[PDB]
Amino acid sequence: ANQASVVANQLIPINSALTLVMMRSEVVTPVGIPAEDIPRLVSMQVNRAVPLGTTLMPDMVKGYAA
Repeated sequence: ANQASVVANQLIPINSALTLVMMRSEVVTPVGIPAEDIPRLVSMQVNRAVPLGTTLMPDMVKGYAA
């Protein structure tokens, strides 16, 4: 409905630090990390490969807590 999540704009390899080109905002279901937090995600690492178009979930980001 109106809440957007962070979605991978490219494949993100396992253990890569997130950069802004990697993250778009889209209204997807199920809901993942709120698109509002994209600034705060830069430089944090993902703990698994995230294919293009996959919603980024809290458990995929090392050290994420919000």
